[PDB]
Amino acid sequence: MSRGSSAGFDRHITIFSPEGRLYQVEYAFKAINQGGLTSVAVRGKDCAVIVTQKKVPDKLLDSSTVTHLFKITENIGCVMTGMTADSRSQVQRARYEAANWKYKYGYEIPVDMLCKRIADISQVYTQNAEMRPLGCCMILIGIDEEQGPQVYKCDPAGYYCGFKATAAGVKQTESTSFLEKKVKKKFDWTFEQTVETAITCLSTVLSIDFKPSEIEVGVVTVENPKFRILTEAEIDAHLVALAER
Amino acid sequence: MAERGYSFSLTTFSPSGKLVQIEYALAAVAGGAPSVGIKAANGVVLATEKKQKSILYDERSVHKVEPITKHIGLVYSGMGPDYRVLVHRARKLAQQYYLVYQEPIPTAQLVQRVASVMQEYTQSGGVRPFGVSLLICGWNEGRPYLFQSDPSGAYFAWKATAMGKNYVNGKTFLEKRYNEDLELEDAIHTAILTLKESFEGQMTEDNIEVGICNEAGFRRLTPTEVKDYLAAI
Amino acid sequence: NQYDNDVTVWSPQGRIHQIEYAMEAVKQGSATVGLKSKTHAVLVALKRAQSELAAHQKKILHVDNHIGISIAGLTADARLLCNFMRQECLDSRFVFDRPLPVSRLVSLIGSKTQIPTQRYGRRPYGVGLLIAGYDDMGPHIFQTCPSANYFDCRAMSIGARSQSARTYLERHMSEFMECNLNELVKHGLRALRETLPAEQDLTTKNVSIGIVGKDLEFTIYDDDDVSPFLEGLEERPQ
Amino acid sequence: SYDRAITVFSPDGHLFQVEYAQEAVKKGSTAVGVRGKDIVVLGVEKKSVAKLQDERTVRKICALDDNVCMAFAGLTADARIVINRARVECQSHRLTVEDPVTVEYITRYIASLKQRYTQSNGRRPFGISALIVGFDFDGTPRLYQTDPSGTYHAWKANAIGRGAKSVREFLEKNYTDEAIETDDLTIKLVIKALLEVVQSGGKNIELAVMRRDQPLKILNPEEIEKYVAEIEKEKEENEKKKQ
Amino acid sequence: TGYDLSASTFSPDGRVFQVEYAMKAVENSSTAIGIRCKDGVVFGVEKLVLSKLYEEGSNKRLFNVDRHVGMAVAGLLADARSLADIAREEASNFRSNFGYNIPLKHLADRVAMYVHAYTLYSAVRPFGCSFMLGSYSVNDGAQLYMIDPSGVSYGYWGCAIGKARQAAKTEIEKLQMKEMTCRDVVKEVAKIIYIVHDEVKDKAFELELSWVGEITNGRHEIVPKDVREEAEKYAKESLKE
Amino acid sequence: SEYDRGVNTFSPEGRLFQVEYAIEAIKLGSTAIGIQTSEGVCLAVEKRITSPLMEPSSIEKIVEIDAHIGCAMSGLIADAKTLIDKARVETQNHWFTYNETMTVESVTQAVSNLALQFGEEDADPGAMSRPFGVALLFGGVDEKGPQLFHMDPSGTFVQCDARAIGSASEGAQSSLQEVYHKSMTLKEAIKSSLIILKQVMEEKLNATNIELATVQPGQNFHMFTKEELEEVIKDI
Amino acid sequence: SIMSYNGGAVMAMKGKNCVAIAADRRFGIQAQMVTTDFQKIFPMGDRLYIGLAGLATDVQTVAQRLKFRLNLYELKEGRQIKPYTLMSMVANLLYEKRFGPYYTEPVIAGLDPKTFKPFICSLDLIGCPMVTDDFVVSGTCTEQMYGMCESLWEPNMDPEHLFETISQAMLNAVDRDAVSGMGVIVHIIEKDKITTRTLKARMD
Amino acid sequence: SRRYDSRTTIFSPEGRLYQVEYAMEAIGHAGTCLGILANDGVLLAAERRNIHKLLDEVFFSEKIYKLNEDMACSVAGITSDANVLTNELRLIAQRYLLQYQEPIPCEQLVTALCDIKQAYTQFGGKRPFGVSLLYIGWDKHYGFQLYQSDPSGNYGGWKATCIGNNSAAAVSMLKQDYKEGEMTLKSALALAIKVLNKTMDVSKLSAEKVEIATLTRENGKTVIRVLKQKEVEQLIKKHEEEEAKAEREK
Repeated sequence: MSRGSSAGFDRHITIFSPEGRLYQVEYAFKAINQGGLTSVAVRGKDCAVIVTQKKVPDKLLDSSTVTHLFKITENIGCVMTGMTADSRSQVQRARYEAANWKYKYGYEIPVDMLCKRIADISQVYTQNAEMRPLGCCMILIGIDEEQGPQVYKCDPAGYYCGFKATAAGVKQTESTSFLEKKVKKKFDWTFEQTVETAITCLSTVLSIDFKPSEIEVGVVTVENPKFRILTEAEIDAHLVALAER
Repeated sequence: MAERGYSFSLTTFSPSGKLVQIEYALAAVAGGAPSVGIKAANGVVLATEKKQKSILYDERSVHKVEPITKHIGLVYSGMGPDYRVLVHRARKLAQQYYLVYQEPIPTAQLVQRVASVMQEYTQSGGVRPFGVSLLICGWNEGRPYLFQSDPSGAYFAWKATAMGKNYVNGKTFLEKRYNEDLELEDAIHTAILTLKESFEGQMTEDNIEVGICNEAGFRRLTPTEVKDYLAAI
Repeated sequence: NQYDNDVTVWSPQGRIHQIEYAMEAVKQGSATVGLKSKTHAVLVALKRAQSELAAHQKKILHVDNHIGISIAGLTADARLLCNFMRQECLDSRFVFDRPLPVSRLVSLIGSKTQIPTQRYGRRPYGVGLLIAGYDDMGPHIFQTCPSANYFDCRAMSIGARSQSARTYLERHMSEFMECNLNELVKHGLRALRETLPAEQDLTTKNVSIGIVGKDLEFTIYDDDDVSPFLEGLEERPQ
Repeated sequence: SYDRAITVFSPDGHLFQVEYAQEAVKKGSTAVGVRGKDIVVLGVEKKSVAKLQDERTVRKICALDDNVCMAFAGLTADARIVINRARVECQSHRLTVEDPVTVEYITRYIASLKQRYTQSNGRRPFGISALIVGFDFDGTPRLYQTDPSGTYHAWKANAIGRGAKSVREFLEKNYTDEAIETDDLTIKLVIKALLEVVQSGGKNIELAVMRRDQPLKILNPEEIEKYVAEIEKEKEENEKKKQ
Repeated sequence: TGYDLSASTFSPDGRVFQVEYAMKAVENSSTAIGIRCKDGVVFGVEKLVLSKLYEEGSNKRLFNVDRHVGMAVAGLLADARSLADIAREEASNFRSNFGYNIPLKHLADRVAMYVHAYTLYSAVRPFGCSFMLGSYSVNDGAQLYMIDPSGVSYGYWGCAIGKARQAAKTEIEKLQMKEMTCRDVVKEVAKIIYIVHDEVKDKAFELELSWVGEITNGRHEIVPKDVREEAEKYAKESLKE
Repeated sequence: SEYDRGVNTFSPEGRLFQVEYAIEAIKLGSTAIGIQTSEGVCLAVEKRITSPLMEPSSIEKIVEIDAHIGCAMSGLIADAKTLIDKARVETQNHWFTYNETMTVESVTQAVSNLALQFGEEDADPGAMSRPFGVALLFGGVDEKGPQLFHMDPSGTFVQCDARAIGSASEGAQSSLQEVYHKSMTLKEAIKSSLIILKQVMEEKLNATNIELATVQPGQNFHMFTKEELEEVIKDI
Repeated sequence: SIMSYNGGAVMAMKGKNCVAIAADRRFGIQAQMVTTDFQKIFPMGDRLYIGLAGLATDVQTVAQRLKFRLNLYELKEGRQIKPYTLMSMVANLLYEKRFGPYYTEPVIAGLDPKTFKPFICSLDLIGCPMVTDDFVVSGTCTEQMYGMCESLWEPNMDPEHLFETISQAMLNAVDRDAVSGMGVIVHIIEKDKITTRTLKARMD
Repeated sequence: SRRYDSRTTIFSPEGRLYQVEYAMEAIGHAGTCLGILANDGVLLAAERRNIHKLLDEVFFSEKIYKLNEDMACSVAGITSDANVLTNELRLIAQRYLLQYQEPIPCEQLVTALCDIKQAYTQFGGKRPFGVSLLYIGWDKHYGFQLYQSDPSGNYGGWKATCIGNNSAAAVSMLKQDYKEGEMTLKSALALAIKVLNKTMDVSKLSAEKVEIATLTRENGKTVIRVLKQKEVEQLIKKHEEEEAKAEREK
């Protein structure tokens, strides 16, 4: 029951430690930060924005294939943080779950339902000892007819929740503090204000001035519920608007 | 890729005759958020604390108090995803009972089935026991019920009980304050006071979740009603 | 250490020790030599006897009319592999009414032997084969390993003390191609004799010869059919 | 779905699980079986007498069919499982062959079952040894003994369980063609063999008797005490012949 | 201690060491490179000749996954052959189901998911090989993808896998491949392979070259003998000064 | 200590640990001798009785696989029971399918194909968890004349002119090397086998301490009776 | 055709505070009588009864399986079953064999425990329940039973009038059926007692 | 996979099954269950280990479970394993009734549950059930019976036995005080009360800490009933009166 106590194989498989913890899940949480990237999601009154940093170390790498933004359905987009192959497997699972939900129930899956399904699968990974949990974090973005923009994040522990703003990656603590400060000083957030808030959060937690090719922005709005990825021209316009002021 | 699991039990007896995995699951439960259940004369109140680590969370998106049927409600202490799994299984079991008998499941039968599932996970191969204790309330045959199911698969019928952090102090407080013939509103007041006994910080209508069960059925209390009760306290 | 007991455990050096142990199992067997000319493929195997009153163990097996193999390593694994190859050849002749190409059979063997090296609780096949075949592409000599890797060889030797045989084959590979059947068999016999100590000599008891060619089905010469091939072999040059 | 190899070879060529099953047999109560000309006698020691226990429920001697009966030493529950399987096999053989089983056939079935449990994935060997007695169709008395490893042999007299070595030595020193001339002599020999390791003088002895074309008969404590008194009388006769 | 024995176990730092050990096994293999140009993809493999008794073309590390898709591998050759079989099955199933040739990105994603499926359990072992996929079509152009043992798949303009991939990457970076054609890219690949090979460490090697593009009409095939000899002569004369 | 490794792990020397341990287990069995002559095959095994209350006639270390094949076993006899049953079933299946008798080599091969069929993972329920602990001496007469075969849990099987298995297989084999010759008769083979058994056995050789069986061209498998054994042991 | 193999007739009637269940006693194969005391009404509780008409083997099988499930339910729940719950259980049991149907049409009569409200219902062979307020009939002579019951039934009958009505209906209905009869047994279920009577009937 | 296996169904070097012994230790840590067989009936007397002022009143009984119309059982050990085993016992009894249309004899039911226990102790790789059971019942063959089963799968018939906490002292008391063939249900109840009083030495005897159930035959029917609080209070009062009389007379 003491802090840091270990017994048997509690460090190697997902069984309880004397304190009642699961160390493998925490190790998967550290595997999330092993990727080295950071992503920020912010919810507006009529929009929702995900911004993640795009690192292409070498020119031999085709930049159009290094994407951490994925679309699950026409109206749902996601940003993945952590291990790349785990993130791609989870994206494929989410796409399958959404397609199956539409086939079986006759209407598009809500963002909360998809996050709940992914969290259930990751919980199953956390309870059975024969398989590794996924070292990836998923943030979902979409528009609900009744409630509006939705920001949902699920973790390897099986936990999921909705957010006004959230972050994931190496600098998620600093980004969450910055977003706490921004949200506490509550004021009307249009689409432009939400995009600038996310971009400036990423820039200030990374302490680097951004170029349009160094980040990746995806948005959903009430007017256009389809998930889309901003091109370099639109990101450049947003960056210029940020830099002038 | 291989879809086979481990076929040997991960919970085994110790030289002293104890299943230490169950005790560690109980420790995980005891490290969870406080939960209180009080059986009144005309109903049951389930109360718990839900304080997010940040204001960025959406308080209205995830519910710790969940309905199983129109007359049965749930609340937990411990690990949230395990609670979600058990809620799904409890709802499925209740729906199967209704499909078979065409009458709503009694609270005791649902408690027995959920405890059977928890025992299955405590004995089967390649899995760990659930890290949650459940507080199950219900109204059957014009009578209220309150049950607690632990990670080992054992269940108890309670007049009033507490789970999670400072649950011994909460139990002593309930012993001091609980009495029979209690009305539902007084039970809600006592549950909120029990939560306040260990609550750290300021308790608002969003920091706590309250669910009530009576003859009309089980329902979650809206934040406005919780605010009214807090102002009345 | 802790990395040498399971086939599914990588080592910090990027190696799997169980596969290397199975390769050692192959190296424990008696030496056999395979070599080919433009028209024939020949397997010569050095048979071993457990005792003076025991018959020498079979080393060359029939697979099909155009394919034969020589084994080195675990004999039960060799029999399992030979049965699998025989079934594959029979299926090929049943479905397409043509002999199965040797390279495709060797690919099937490699695919079959790779699976146990990646699953928990399985073990690598502890046998190495020299495959002699003839098809539309001509004669072929193939070597398989417990690592599930296979090689297309002009000549090859596997088993105990096969390095000297490999050196002799390296020396005479330039003339292996234009030799006739008798010359090729004598070259193989000399290579096999290179694996033997000085006090030991090739005789009709411990020599097995397998030959396949353009107009010749796969045939095994064991005891008295070996003497014509043994006749003419000069004394050991020392 | 459990497929672990439990019984495996040791570096010295030993199956440790089988040896431990034999050790578990060595801790069981002593069971004695002696073959006679017209009778077969099975005697089992009671480790303790509780005075509060229904003796009918803890009998170590049971009948597998109308002609075959067995005793055991070791784990009682494993013995119960083995006995049930042997009874089912006896009924199946009476069905398909239309003839009652022989002692050797059911002994072979039991031994094969034990050997199967010594060489199958995910299970441990049985921890019992059995003394199978009976009469064949021609009327020949039979006595067989199985062990956890799955090997069986025919015997004239044998003892399993704890203290089996000393009882077997006593049987070797005492089993003669003139010691089994009459049924009472065989019964007294079995009781004397059991008395070499047990206390209370016959009070801790469960004795059974099977005769040619007769059902298995269990001696009541009165008959056992009468036989023990007769054995004491013969001891006094040896005393008087000494002096 | 003991955190590096299973692919289903995380290390305290948050690492899966079995996958890293498989990648180490890949790093011990010879170098294979692939360069994407404006009209196709060219593969070049430094195939080490371990024994002079082996036939020419033995242990080939270039595969035809489909009519339009080529594969260059590095690492364990049996694992690479199994992955080539998996890719062939995926392409055949795609053609059977949807009635047309599989896009290279989709095939790379499927094979990468299959590879990633072996990095999660203790019952299996991660693949000890990494490989490149190249293809060309009129509608899609030239595409080049690489898959590592962890299951990560990226598109590349020029990729190198094996013992000497950093030096090979440095050599490739000096090439303006976005405007070059397969005819010049073949010679450049041959020159890079001859540059990065270690004569002192390795006795000898064969130069295995293949390409897919407009010059091959969208088919992956071994570079013809004439072009291969010209490229080898150019590489040897470039090594000399 | 015995569960550190699986049943199918190689040693650094290229040997499966369990197979080597079974080979070691063989050396604890009683000695068995088979001699093949042009007139037939003779098998002789030490019964190794432990107690006089035991009935030696219940020990069956020589069995009849078929009318023309006999088997002598050493090691763990309970393990040899299933192999013997498989051999008998194979011979009967071959007779059913082809209306002819099996050759001794084919029977030995069929039995040896079961030796390595053990393992934990990828195994049906009821599969073998370990190798067998028996060495089998197969002696029979087929169209190729009398033949003697030896099988061990490694799955290897060879033809033998004269071989010994069991605890005293080293000393007996050296004795077999001297006495045996190609022109040996069946009576000479039986006498030499009994002489070597008497030399290697702790107890004195008699009609109940040993088993002896012969297979000859034109005669079925024949196990010697007590009077025949008494006649043979009369003068050695 | 299969239902008429063995004959039989079961009837249930509702009183003011009581229920009545009646059945014929003949057991026969086609046109041959075997016994005259076949049991078709089975107690499912203190004040709960089920009557089964149809194949005699299916009658016995359904009664035994229902007793199995009811004993398990009462051991687990720790209470007596309600007649509506028993009807649902029988419907589930019959629908489990939807493609292999039992050839029985159960009739359930009883008083609700703790309320003693009369309950009657009938089900088809695959488990479709039909809860009525006056009477339910089942067997080979359903038309005659329907005529008799529709003519004679009255609301709020006392147990004596209910007994007379159900007895006359069953007697006159089985007097007009070839494969039904050989006696009639009537159970009257009250709150405080149960009366079982065998009627003086024709034996031809 | 092999590294994490506990090998719960393997022998020890001394021929012992460690998991079974540890489950028996778990039994020894449980609450006392007592069973006494009389001439006119058989009773169970369990100690209520689930005591708290905030606990609700039990539905039927905390530790005594009805198995069929003629049998009842009491459990000591892990509670949820006991629930599983009691459900299985009820299933077995109902299956026998379905097959034969007669109530199952008690020993057959005990044998079936013990076969399940032995199957768990022999193969499967699962931990054994940590429950010991006491069985009481009546059948047409042997009348009133009392059985006890172990987690190992071993069972046996008894005239008086105890399981759980301080079971050895209770066994000694029953050995000293039980009279074979002379016991009535009243004397059996008095003996049960005195044994529970002496064994539960740490806590003074009260009707809220013990549960008593009796099994009698009433005109061809088996009656399994649980004694009410007033009845147990009267039993305890009679025991205390007898103890005070003995103290005065000594």
